[PDB]
Amino acid sequence: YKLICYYTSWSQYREGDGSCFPDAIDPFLCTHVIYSFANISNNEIDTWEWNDVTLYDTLNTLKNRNPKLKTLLSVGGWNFGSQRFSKIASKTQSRRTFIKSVPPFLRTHGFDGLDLAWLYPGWRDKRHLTTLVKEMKAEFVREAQAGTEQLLLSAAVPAGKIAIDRGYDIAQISRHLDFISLLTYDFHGAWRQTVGHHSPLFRGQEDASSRFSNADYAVSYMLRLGAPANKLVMGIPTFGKSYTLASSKTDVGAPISGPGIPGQFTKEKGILAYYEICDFLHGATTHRFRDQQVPYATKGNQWVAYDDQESVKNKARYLKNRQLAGAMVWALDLDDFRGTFCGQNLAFPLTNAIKDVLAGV
Ligand SMILES: *[C@@H]1O[C@H](CO)[C@@H](O)[C@H](O)[C@H]1NC(C)=O
Repeated sequence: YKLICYYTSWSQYREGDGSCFPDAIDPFLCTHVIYSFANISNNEIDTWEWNDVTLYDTLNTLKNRNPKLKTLLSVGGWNFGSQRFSKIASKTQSRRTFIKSVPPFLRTHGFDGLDLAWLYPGWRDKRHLTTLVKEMKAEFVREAQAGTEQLLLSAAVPAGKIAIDRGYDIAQISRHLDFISLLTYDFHGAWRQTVGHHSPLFRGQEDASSRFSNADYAVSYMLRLGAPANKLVMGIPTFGKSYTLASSKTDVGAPISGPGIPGQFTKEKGILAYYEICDFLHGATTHRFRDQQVPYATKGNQWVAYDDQESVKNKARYLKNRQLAGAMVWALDLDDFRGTFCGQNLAFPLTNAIKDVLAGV
């Protein structure tokens, strides 16, 4: 099994216990650690944070302890406009400039591969993503001639049917990618005007236009489009999503006024880290969606959809039953990486829960 774990470069800026540098990572936890995100400047891959060169080195020194650990660098992400990637991918010259820049930058910085995180291609971009993936792979195949183990190529793909169909030729790109991380944790958000879970495994039995808004629908869909099970990796979040309730109602369909209040450490409305959620659960009311197989909690006017040890184990069992390639975690810095917040004295409780299932059976 693969256990693909993202680390985000902006987590370093969080206050006090929220600050996470790559030497916080247990080297034997994940099989692959992906640093998010690189820029594209001068149509070449490049650093984003001022100190990225140092943080790359800190990450890549984990391989002193575990020489089998694979690292990748993710290019793109949501602070990179889709329209920027489009411009690069859609022209022969800029695409070649970009492609050629990748392997030397990866080798300089000690990475084993590239993750493409174009978030997200429009309908005019589908064919250009295909070309990008094929040509990038062929550049990696050429570069392996020089004697170092071929660089890996992955991509992060959204899990909504509409986004998939719009932007991705799954049958084609799956040929050239080493794995696809399916982002099975964005099925609900505050644009909905009601509470709801963003990472359910299955449909809620109560309401149903969108039988597509769940992990199982998306996994099935990808396999049906021709993504091989042995290249497909299912996304599992360590964060939760928060909402401000508009009324005293908390159950299916409860109305909301907006996203939840920022977390003390992550400081972004509508999201909480797992460590923040463990604190949140003191004084909260806990509920599980029985059919969706995920939990939610509420206190005051706040309502949080999240994943816990049980729900992530349940997802790991699912993907193993489907003979997928493994799990992807978004993100290490959003798990209880200190291990001091969730009553367990155990660093990375969610990631470790997953790992233990995958290793078993
Ligand atoms: C990313 O690259 C673009 C294009 O050169 C540049 O305008 C921008 O400043 C870069 N962002 C960062 C954070 O380096």
